[PDB]
Amino acid sequence: QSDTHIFIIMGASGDLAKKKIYPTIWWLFRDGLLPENTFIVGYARSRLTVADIRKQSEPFFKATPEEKLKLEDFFARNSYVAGQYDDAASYQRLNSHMNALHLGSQANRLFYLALPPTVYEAVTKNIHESCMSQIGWNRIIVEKPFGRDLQSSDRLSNHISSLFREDQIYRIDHYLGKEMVQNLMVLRFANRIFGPIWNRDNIACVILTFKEPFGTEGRGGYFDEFGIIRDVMQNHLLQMLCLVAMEKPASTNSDDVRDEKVKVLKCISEVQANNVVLGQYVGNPDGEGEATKGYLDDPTVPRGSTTATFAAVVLYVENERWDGVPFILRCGKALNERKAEVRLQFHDVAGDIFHQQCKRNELVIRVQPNEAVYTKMMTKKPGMFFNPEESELDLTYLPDAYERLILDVFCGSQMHFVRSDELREAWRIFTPLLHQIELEKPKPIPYIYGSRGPTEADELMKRVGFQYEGTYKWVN
Amino acid sequence: QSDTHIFIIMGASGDLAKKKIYPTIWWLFRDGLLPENTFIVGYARSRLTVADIRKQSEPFFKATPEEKLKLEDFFARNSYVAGQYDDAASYQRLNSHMNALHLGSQANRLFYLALPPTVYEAVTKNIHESCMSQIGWNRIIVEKPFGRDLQSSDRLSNHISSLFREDQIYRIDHYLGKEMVQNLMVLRFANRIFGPIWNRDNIACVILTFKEPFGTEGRGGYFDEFGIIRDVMQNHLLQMLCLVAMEKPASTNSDDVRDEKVKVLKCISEVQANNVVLGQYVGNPDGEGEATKGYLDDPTVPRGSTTATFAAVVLYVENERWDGVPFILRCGKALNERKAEVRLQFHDVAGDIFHQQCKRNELVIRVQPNEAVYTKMMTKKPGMFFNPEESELDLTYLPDAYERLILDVFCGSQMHFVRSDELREAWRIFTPLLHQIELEKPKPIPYIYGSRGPTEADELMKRVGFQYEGTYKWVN
Amino acid sequence: QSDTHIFIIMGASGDLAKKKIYPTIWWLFRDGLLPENTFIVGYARSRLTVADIRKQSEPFFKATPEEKLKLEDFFARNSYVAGQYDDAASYQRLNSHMNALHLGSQANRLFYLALPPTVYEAVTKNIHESCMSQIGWNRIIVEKPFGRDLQSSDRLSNHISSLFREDQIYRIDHYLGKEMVQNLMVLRFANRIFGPIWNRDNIACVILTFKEPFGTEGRGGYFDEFGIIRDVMQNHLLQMLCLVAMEKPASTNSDDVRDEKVKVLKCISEVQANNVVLGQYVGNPDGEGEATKGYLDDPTVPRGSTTATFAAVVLYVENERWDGVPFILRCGKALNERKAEVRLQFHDVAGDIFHQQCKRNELVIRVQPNEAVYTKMMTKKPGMFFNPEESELDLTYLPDAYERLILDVFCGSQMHFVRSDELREAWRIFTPLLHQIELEKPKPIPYIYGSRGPTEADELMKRVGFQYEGTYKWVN
Amino acid sequence: QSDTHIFIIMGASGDLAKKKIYPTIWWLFRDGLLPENTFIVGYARSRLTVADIRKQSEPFFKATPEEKLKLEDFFARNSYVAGQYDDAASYQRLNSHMNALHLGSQANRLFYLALPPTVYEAVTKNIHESCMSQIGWNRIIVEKPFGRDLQSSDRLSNHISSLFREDQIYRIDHYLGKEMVQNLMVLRFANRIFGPIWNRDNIACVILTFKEPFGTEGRGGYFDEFGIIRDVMQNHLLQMLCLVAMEKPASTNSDDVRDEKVKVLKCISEVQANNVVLGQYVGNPDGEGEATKGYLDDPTVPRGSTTATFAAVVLYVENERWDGVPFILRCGKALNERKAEVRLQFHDVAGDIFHQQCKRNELVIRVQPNEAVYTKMMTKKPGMFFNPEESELDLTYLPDAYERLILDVFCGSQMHFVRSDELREAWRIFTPLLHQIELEKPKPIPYIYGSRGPTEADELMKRVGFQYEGTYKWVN
Ligand SMILES: NC(=O)c1ccc[n+]([C@@H]2O[C@H](COP(=O)([O-])OP(=O)(O)OC[C@H]3O[C@@H](n4cnc5c(N)ncnc54)[C@H](OP(=O)(O)O)[C@@H]3O)[C@@H](O)[C@H]2O)c1
Ligand SMILES: NC(=O)c1ccc[n+]([C@@H]2O[C@H](COP(=O)([O-])OP(=O)(O)OC[C@H]3O[C@@H](n4cnc5c(N)ncnc54)[C@H](OP(=O)(O)O)[C@@H]3O)[C@@H](O)[C@H]2O)c1
Ligand SMILES: NC(=O)c1ccc[n+]([C@@H]2O[C@H](COP(=O)([O-])OP(=O)(O)OC[C@H]3O[C@@H](n4cnc5c(N)ncnc54)[C@H](OP(=O)(O)O)[C@@H]3O)[C@@H](O)[C@H]2O)c1
Repeated sequence: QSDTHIFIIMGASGDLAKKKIYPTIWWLFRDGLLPENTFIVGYARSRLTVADIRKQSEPFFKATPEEKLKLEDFFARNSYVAGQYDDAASYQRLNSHMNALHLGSQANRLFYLALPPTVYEAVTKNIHESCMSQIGWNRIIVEKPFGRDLQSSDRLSNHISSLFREDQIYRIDHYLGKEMVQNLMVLRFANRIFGPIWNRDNIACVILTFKEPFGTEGRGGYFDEFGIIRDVMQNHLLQMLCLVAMEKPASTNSDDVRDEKVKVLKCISEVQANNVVLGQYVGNPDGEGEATKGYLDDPTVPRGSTTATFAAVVLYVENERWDGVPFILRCGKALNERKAEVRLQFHDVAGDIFHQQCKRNELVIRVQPNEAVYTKMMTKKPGMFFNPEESELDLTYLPDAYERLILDVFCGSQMHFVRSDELREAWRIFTPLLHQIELEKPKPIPYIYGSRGPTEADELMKRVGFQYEGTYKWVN
Repeated sequence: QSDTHIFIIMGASGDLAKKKIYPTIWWLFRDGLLPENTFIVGYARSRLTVADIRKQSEPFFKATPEEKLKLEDFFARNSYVAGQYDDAASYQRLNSHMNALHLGSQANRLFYLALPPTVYEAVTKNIHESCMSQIGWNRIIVEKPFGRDLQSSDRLSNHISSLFREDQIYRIDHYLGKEMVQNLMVLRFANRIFGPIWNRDNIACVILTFKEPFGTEGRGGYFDEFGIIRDVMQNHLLQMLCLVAMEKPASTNSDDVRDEKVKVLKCISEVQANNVVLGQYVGNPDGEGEATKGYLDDPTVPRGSTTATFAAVVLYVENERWDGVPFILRCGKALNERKAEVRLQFHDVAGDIFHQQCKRNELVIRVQPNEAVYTKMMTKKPGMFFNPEESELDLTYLPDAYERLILDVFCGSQMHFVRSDELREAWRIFTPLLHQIELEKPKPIPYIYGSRGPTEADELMKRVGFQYEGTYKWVN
Repeated sequence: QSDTHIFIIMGASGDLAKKKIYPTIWWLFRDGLLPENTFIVGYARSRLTVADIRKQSEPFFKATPEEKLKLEDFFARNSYVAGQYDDAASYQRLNSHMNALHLGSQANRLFYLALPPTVYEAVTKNIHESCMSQIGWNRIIVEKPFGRDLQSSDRLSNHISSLFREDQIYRIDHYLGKEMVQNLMVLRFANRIFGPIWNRDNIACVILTFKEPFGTEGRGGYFDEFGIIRDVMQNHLLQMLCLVAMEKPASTNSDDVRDEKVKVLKCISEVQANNVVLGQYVGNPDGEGEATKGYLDDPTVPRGSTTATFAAVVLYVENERWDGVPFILRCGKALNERKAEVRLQFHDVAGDIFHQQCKRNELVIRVQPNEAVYTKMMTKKPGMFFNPEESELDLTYLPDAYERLILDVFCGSQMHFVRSDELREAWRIFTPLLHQIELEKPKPIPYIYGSRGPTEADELMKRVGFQYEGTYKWVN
Repeated sequence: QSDTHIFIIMGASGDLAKKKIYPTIWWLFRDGLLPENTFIVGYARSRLTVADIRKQSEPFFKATPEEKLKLEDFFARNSYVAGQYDDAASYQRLNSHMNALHLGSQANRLFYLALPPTVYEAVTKNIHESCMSQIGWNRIIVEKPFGRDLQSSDRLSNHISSLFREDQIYRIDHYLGKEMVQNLMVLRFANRIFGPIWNRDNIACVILTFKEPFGTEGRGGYFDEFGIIRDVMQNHLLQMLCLVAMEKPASTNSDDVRDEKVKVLKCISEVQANNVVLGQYVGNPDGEGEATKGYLDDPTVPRGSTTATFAAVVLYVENERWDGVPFILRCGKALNERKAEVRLQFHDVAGDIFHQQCKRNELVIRVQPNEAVYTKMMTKKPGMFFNPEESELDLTYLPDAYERLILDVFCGSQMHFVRSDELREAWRIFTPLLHQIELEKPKPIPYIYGSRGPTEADELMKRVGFQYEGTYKWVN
């Protein structure tokens, strides 16, 4: 026997709904991954119909002629309820319509909050007042931003926690669903070869990279209020750091894994400005098309903006495993490439017998693009003398990340979602730096659209212990 | 200023000379790797000329039309001296002819002894008596067999050492010149990633393999007096064990490396018969051609022979690094493939959190064929659940071994040559077992030409701690 | 400015109150360790006065003539309220009397529950209804037993947690306040010398001992319903195991330490009967006085009792640090001595060069009696030959445990108190074994009053890997 | 059956003979430690008799009335032969007298060379010409100095090795016979607790100390030609370093142990002057008696002498175990105390949770005086808060060193004697510094008789990584 589920999309008229949520639920229904009795209920202020949602989402549905019957079966279970986000009568009508569905009283209710955070308090409070199922479970999906600093995020989290349990709150982060990011735990904890070296005695530095080759591309005003740190560092690179640095969990249960992640975060001190390099991209006169416009060339960006589109920060995990190992978090927009990557550079071999010709070993876990795991190491040069040369061992070798995250919410797996204590630790790490940046308005270092970013970032990486050589040559 | 060298080939009328030594010296001269003033002097009882040696060796010379001028310049420096191996007048004529060469008194003398060991004592004694240079160095190349047990090898080694210093004796082993075998030291000692796990705390077992797909192929009588242990185990697999197990040398000087090798050998106890599996191949009735003949089907093999063409022995290195780790030496003829390989199987990960789905990590160093280094490890299965699957990191990417060994003798590098103490340790490890085999004449386990050998070998490997799974699937 | 405190002793007419709680609070007041404004309020059904409590407790007060003025100042702040444990009017009178005290509305209320657990639900529920301070904090001290199995303890813990937060509940364990037990964390985590060896690669087995030289001594009927496992193993030895085995906490905050303890407990599987040895002491005919009576010789013990007065169980911590290391928990009554002790026996040295003369190293942390830390190790025998002999490095060198525990409740430090999740993990480890014991009624192995207990316990320790030698000689 | 032995003392008229060698052989004969058939033969230019040797040595014999019969039995086996050290007739008479003894042709001959090194070449050459036994073994005991630099020591060693095998040469060092020095190997290699931490990952620095509280005390002229480095550092502290730093030998055979020692020495680079602090003691005006005279106050010391009576040098063992760990060698005369000591200071604990209150662990092996092994570590302060305090684990608990060294020469054990390669490595480490000192004549830093020496030595120790605290309080 299988229970019925109601997927309540609140804010279904928004861009996020039609472009990502409705197509994702459609793909999950197409492959039979959803529970059989799944009803999708929209909820927004705009007066639309299921026909309107179909019309605005089918270009993103990737709907091919073959499964048109399944398409019209999908919107058969779809429905819409118009109402306001702070009007109790609208929530009463929403609850009645959910109860008007087949087996709507014992159904599991999954609320996806595709709304700006400005209405999150009211939406969550009203959902807890009137739209909570008395038999099935009730889980809410919350989207970023989760506040802008420690205080505002703490306010929002305390409000949501005052109504919902931690097992009901799913703060969705699309990177925690990516294949390499989830493979990190198997790589670290299923293998003997990576166990004894994964510590400060063998690792010189850890580099976590998130590069984008495109700038703000028109919507620079929305980016201006947050900046690169809040946008990327505070969530993506910090989750990456937690996965890289965490102790082995007692089990693969979500609670144990998130316990280990928050335990790592609690061992990190607040970031100091001397360990931070900020940059803001400028236009490329030799660039072609969109690369010629700088961050300030966007009309929506306020004039004189000091918002950083690039950041390189050094964190330290002050515990037994990691003491003294710099964790370099590097992210930026309008850079030379797209790349999300974990790099461990190992210490020199103690007692070198090859006359300083050896290079530091490196383990690279490239999350994207073209997922790869390779370790740069030394091998004998084919020849006559005893000279090592750099080589590498390369790892050789379905629903996407968002689909699997939604499936996880369906199955109640919370390992790939940000816990409240994890969020608060993340905000406390970066809040003094964010306040200093907002207060002093330091001028970011300009860098040209399509470059690697400020050179001061490379200087900072070199200063904290990373050594780039440039002698490693690789051919596919 | 460069010194002149005399390459004295004694036994130049033999098969080894014409088929390997003369072509190798030819190839070294062709590429200008030899010293400019190098004279090759043959010496044997048969009355031949340089024309005869050219005629019998040119099919093996791989002489192409282009370098015929260099060919005739090569035999210009060639010469021959007929004489007996125990006649002092013949050695006087050899010395006079060497002195009759240009700068023949201050030349470096390199004596390759391409003779059966039965005359080694007389040849070395006479060389030391009359043909030793008073200005340049004198180095002798000695070929296997180096005795048949501890006592005979000790006799021969004591006689040679009574006349020559260790820096003058080059016991040539063609496997110590192979690329992967020499890459073992760089792989172990130039890389941080292989350092902390290369010990008993992480390695469950070490497997050293030497397989040949062909049998004795006609000359079974010569093999009958030695057997597979003396043929392969006592030198090839034992050198492989020394390279795998040795501590890091103080430097890359030959003396330090061979010191580490003999230090490893001294920590090995004598082999017991319960850790030995012996086999002798039989014919394959479904085989095609030469595979249908068994070891005893060779007319040159004495009837009722119990000579083993296969052996699997377990050794233990009783020291701090390796205590309790079984070293499985596996070699055999007429097997299913050609392969020389080093396999390290690592222990299970302690505190498994993946519900016993993990497989033991393995590091494989395949010396031949198709040199490869790969490590079998666990990675997340592309899917939805948290299941690891077996994968592997693969290493991705000139004069041959004999040429480089001869070049090493020219440059005086002795690290790829068996030292006397190393030879004596090797013989003391295996001599009780060899005496037991010769005394009791145990019947070897038959196995069909072209198979993997006796099943008792797999039982022994499983008993000492190796676990084969068969679930690892690999595709190129 | 310092807040006022009310120490509410409920069940003040009981033996525990007059013999331990009132004297402990008296000694804390004598040395000025309590807050200056501290009022002690008794509460029980028996109609007594402060004079009666003084009369029944002064023999235990250790009151010397010098501080009689402080004695009569102490009972000046003392008061008593008679009432029933489930009568709301009595709790109203208690609350009014607390409010009738000076600054009784903003005072911090500390409820020591010196009552049998049968009334704990009613007492806690009524305290939460009516006697909870609205300004100061409210903390309750709960005494053992904390249930009798997983189910009943879970019932009681869920009821208490339904009214009080974890930061308000103090489950008091007098052993967590002992000096060596608290020194375990400093010894493990403040010292480099004990860090790298505190793992499965170096430790062969861990022995946790709790021996008493006296039997049930008259009150055998009370012991009969619980047994040695519930009495000692489930709390004392398990807390000792958690301290020995835990990972390093993120900090010395109580929450981090108890998180590490519960993380250790979660990695322990349920005990199997084959890893359990049970004993029940019999009388000693050669004993003198009380040693001649067996466990069943007590008239209060039901006839045919199979209650175990001795237990030796082996636990395993299935995690990365401890996998395969047996944890031997050994406790018993009427044994040959009093002793609480932690013993780590280390593995043999790998690659022994002293011809098997070496003994396993041992680290001993004796909690009581005569607190000591010593490590048994090998030293050269004073003589001529190269023979090691066993020696040892000995560690060389205030309010008692209950006083410091009560002070901890005053300061709000919860590190030495059992958390709810820790309690439920402890109960789930032992509950199947306890149910099997109460169901099958296995006959315990008799052992004579004053001996070391059953020999089967020594057999079990030897079987799981501990090796006793008896060659270690020590003189003071 | 036991062989006869001849103890030939050459230079028997010297102070060393009568004061140390004759009494030591007397004590060995008194306790029956020598072989039963042992004959002591003196040899010197001065014309003395056995009565004269008895008269000049009995005050040092410690001869008590009880064993006067054994005394006169001892000189019954004593004899003397007068002769010159370069006259062949004298050695012929010595050989004839040895043959004139009972079983003097098959006796084992033990030559103690109690002569200044100026005659060593002649004495050894003549002994090898005429006084070598043809049946028994022949071993020579050689005393320091073993040259003054690399070249002179190499000359002397090449001369002695040209006549004697390494198994015949016993370069006696009285410190290698001391109890703690020999206990170093058992402490390091018989114990698990000292194994995994004995490396660069755990040890911050190694301090080797040799302090004397007395100056040159009259014979300053003899000290002037050598200095403190040659006197103490080049042998005592370097042997101590080898024992501390060496890898585990394959066995306790002398050859394996000395192989490990020379392997350590080969990994040490030549000392640089910036890692050297030199001092020369001056008189103490507040001193009493001999402490008031400085090094230059000795009339036998040449005026303007720059000879160092104190030295503190830092060495580095560039290998896998020790890379980057400073080895501080500290020795000096006229200091505040007598002390020979090995101190290992360990690194800070990684991830400190005790708010920087922890001190570095230390392992101290005091060779003399009052042999002790103790480890300074952190323990909980008896009190209320979580503060560690420094404490220590103390180790708690026959022929002397020279007697056991002579016995070792009798039994042929060479582990406590300097091998030739070890001597040459020791000289090559210090020779550039010694030549620089002799060439530039740097002025040593004055320090007062009875102090700890120059403060620059403490500055150097602090600079290379040792941290002295002064907060460690110890009471017996
Ligand atoms: N390619 C190979 O066959 C090969 C491979 C690996 C190792 N080896 C080793 O290298 C050595 C060279 O042997 P080989 O292959 O050259 O065999 P071989 O051809 O029989 O010996 C070479 C020459 O030695 C002389 N000779 C043969 N038997 C003799 C005897 N009883 N007394 C004195 N002289 C004798 C002969 O020259 P004269 O008649 O002119 O005197 C013969 O031409 C062997 O010990 C073998 O174990 C050989
Ligand atoms: N020293 C110790 O004995 C000791 C040691 C360790 C742990 N503990 C634990 O601490 C708790 C305190 O027990 P205790 O030693 O004080 O025993 P107790 O003296 O029998 O109990 C204390 C008081 O509780 C009241 N009481 C007793 N039985 C009751 C019942 N059935 N219903 C309601 N009230 C009852 C009585 O006061 P009124 O008659 O005035 O109501 C009695 O004076 C126990 O649960 C025990 O397990 C005690
Ligand atoms: N106790 C110590 O003094 C002591 C301590 C440690 C090491 N050592 C070392 O042990 C060796 C023994 O020296 P020692 O203390 O015995 O000094 P020593 O008494 O001067 O020398 C011993 C004997 O050697 C002979 N001799 C002295 N100078 C000579 C010369 N220039 N040429 C030939 N023969 C000479 C003398 O005997 P004849 O006059 O009869 O020939 C003298 O009695 C020394 O090299 C010293 O470095 C000595």
